[PDB]
Amino acid sequence: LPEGKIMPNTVFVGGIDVRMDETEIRSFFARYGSVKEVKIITDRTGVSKGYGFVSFYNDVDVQKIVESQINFHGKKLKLGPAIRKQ
RNA sequence: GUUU
Ligand SMILES: [Zn+2]
Repeated sequence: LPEGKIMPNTVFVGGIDVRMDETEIRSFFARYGSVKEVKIITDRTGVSKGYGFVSFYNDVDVQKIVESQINFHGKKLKLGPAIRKQ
């Protein structure tokens, strides 16, 4: 516990600041593959929750990607395997 | 700080 399924070829990205949009994240992660979707999680009024997910069409090594130290806006993004809690 |  907690029960969760690890989502293949998807990376959790947290520490997403308000000036970082989906397109900027896609442009960075394109170094790893053909990005299928970047989704920043927002509440129903479009307030970002400050985290999102990047998924790929190609198989990627999520463990290697999450070692990356990515710093756009002065803080390291917080990366992890993507889990859907069940 | 893990998507419904
Ligand atoms: Zn930027």
